[PDB]
Amino acid sequence: MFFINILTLLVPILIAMAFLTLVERKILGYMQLRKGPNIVGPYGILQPFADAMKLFMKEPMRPLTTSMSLFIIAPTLSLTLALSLWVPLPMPHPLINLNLGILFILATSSLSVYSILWSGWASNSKYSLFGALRAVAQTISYEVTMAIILLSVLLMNGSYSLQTLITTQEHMWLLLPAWPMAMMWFISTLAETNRAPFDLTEGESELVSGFNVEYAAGPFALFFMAEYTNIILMNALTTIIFLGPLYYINLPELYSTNFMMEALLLSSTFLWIRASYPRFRYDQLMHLLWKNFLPLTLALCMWHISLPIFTAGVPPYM
Amino acid sequence: SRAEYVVTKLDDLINWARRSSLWPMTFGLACCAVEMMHMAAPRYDMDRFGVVFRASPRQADVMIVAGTLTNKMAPALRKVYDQMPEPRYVVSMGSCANGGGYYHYSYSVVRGCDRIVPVDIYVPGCPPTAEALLYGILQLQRKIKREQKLKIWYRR
Amino acid sequence: AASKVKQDMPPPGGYGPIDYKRNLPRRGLSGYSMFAVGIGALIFGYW
Amino acid sequence: MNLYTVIFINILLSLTLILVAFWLPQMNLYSEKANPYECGFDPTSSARLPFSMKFFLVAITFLLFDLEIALLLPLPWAIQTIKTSTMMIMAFILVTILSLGLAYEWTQKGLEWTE
Amino acid sequence: TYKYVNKKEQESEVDMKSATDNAARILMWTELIRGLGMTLSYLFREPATINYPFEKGPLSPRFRGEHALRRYPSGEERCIACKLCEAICPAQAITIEAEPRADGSRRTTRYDIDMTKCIYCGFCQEACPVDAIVEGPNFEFSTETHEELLYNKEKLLNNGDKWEAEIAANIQADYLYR
Ligand SMILES: CCCCCCCCCCCCCCCCCC(=O)OC[C@H](COP(=O)(O)OCCN)OC(=O)CCCCCCCCCCCCCCCCC
Ligand SMILES: CS(=O)(=O)C1CCN(c2cccc(Cn3cc(-c4nc(-c5ccc(OC(F)(F)F)cc5)no4)ccc3=O)c2)CC1
Ligand code: SF4
Ligand code: SF4
Ligand code: SF4
Repeated sequence: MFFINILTLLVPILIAMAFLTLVERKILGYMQLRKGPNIVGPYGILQPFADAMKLFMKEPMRPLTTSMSLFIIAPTLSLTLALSLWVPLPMPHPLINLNLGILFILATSSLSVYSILWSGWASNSKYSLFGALRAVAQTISYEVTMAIILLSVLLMNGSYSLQTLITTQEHMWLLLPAWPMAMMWFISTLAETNRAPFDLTEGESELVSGFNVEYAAGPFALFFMAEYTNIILMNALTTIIFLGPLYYINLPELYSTNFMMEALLLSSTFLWIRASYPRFRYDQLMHLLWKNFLPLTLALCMWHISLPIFTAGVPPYM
Repeated sequence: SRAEYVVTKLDDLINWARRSSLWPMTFGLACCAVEMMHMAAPRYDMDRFGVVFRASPRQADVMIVAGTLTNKMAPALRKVYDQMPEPRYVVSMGSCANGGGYYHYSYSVVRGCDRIVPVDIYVPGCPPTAEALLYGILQLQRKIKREQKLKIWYRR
Repeated sequence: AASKVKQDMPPPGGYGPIDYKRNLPRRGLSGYSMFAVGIGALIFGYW
Repeated sequence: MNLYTVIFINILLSLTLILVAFWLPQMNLYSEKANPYECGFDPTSSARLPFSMKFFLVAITFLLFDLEIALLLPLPWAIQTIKTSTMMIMAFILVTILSLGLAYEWTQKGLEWTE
Repeated sequence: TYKYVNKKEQESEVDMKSATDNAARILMWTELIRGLGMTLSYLFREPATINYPFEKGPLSPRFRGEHALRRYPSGEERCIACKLCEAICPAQAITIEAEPRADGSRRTTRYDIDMTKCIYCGFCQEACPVDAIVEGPNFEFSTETHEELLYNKEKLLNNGDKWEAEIAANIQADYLYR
């Protein structure tokens, strides 16, 4: 039965990645006064399959300057982790109940960067190396605030488990007490994915494609789908932590429904933002995260350390 | 359940994919690049057809030679084309690219991009109306509709 | 009938007046309002 | 065992995709195609040379900040303790010293990049 | 006259209200929310995208696209081999060879146009004193071969015999403006 559950958790995520590429294109088109794919199928529901099939039908590249081992490992790892981050998620019941699920998320995400690093290094092209170093800077920038934001939120949950947030929000979202932390977490998830305005790892206007510039159809598809999967993942994280779906033990289907609605909202917001803003300079990202988010993050961490004490609202350990 | 029929349908599918997803390359040399843009614009939405400008040749499927090709630029054009992975198509846009055009008798112009790379479709004009470039894209789509590769493999 | 000179000339009295200056409007709350809303939300959530 | 199962399933999915991407399509390999990409022209050098880093100090600092995060993470448990005043005081001291170090770096222009 | 774009700034006066407004702008991301609102407004507008190749972009009679040699309503050719068209063609795309037709008239044997050299400028149809060579409206004449784009007398004559119903009307419309 567990393998069937694996399927019911995996194949829909990939279909959703594909139709997320679709929704991205169509939303950006209508924002840009254009339509977006409507030719390939009814309103374009076959463009993703066309793209994927076409890519996995193309000649891949085995250049002469590359370390083929890492060149091939990196996309494998990217996709693997993009799919593995979805397992401990409660919707409302997870496939793998982990007590330290938050830390699993953190570590797997911090690991997904090495796909970019090793790809850009192996490719042995200057633009690839530039994308890799930009990823290094981006991680060094956001990873400090990520964990402190998350700790400050969890100090009212009582644990690193993703299933106690459901009982924590049983009456009221965690956005009201933590909307500053929610905003900073939103932007930091925006950065974790190398997504606009932080699309610096593949900045087409400075670096033709970054770490992808030597990669070709299949591996490139792997990278791309990993990106568009981590997008949905981080939206789901935002909407399990700060937004709380209705949990009535006799009605988990409503929980899944509302979870999906909120995830769609947050993802469409990601696309909105890509369409609405220019791109940062990768030094300004560091300056932001280290001069506006980290000081405030420490202040709020102290605030949420104290609040349970001068309120007697310390959470329980299971 | 004839294998020849199955192969014809499979080839239809292959071509449908490679056709409804044509990612060109951000390679514009001269005026004709403006009409390329305008064909990317709302009135003529490229993505509507599955067309997407990717900047890396290792990800592109077709290159539109959108303007004049000088002798100082031909090596780079041939290199980029060489770096595009098969299946790879080419589209000559304008009169400069087809036969040098208004600069045919110049000392610094190749009298046709068809000397440096092989061209599938020629789009005439100076500049070609974006509508015409789209007509050419669809002409290419049909040419791909008529590749019949696996049938050939089965007949070998 | 006859034939006078015909030419794409403007209409008598001229064309309507054209707007060319910036009109980025002014909107939003008062600032105090934003901070009060946020602080009240924090306090209710804490309770 | 189930976590192992899921993760290995994902490994196998990715590897299957890569296999059928490397063995399904028709190839035509030659040097001018397999050569590095530097915007149409030939590289003037190798990409394996020192690429100077202007945020080295910020990265070093990031190491220590990661450690301070590691020390802050046990709070969810430290708040279940009877000695609450001690936990409060120690957490406040830790975060304050962290902020003071950051402020000293800021002022002495460590967070700014070498040019 | 002149105006300033970024010197408007005058001496600094600051209150608590102004400080708080700038603080909210810096903390709640006011100015970015407005770009979000603009992009939202555009999502609920009608896209300017036409449904090509079914509905097409507008044009005017003066449009100068594909070339064609016309005829008089009797069927006789209008060209008389005067060679202004090739004398002015700034791309040297036209090539002509004349000879006395058996009936004695002055007519061509060769009339070639390298449509890879034509810049579609229109000088030939404003030079032709008999309105023989024109630049028709057709622009959907792409090819799969370079050779197909090297027109001769027969190709241009066939185009003229194919578009006359349109070329003639566009002329009738535009010939007073010339
Ligand atoms: C008694 C109370 C006790 C509790 C204590 C807390 C009290 C409340 C305190 C509230 C503080 C406000 C919330 C903090 C978040 C904002 C942080 C911030 O202001 O950063 C501003 C930063 C710098 O902006 P700049 O104009 O360049 O100024 C530079 C300095 N001279 O620039 C930025 O960081 C923002 C730029 C980011 C641009 C990226 C794109 C943003 C997209 C916007 C999407 C908005 C949607 C939000 C969705 C959230 C849902 C989860
Ligand atoms: C000027 S703009 O603002 O309009 C600008 C905005 C951005 N934009 C855009 C956005 C999203 C996608 C694309 C097309 N595109 C698709 C892929 C790629 N997709 C898949 C893939 C694999 C499996 C899938 O599911 C299944 F097959 F079922 F497994 C589905 C897909 N692999 O690679 C890679 C590169 C790429 O550009 C384009 C349009 C233009
Ligand atoms: S054909 Fe005409 S429009 Fe196109 S690049 Fe040449 S001169 Fe410019
Ligand atoms: S339109 Fe201009 S360039 Fe073209 S054939 Fe006529 S005169 Fe020559
Ligand atoms: S200008 Fe007209 S009449 Fe004279 S040679 Fe050219 S086509 Fe013939």
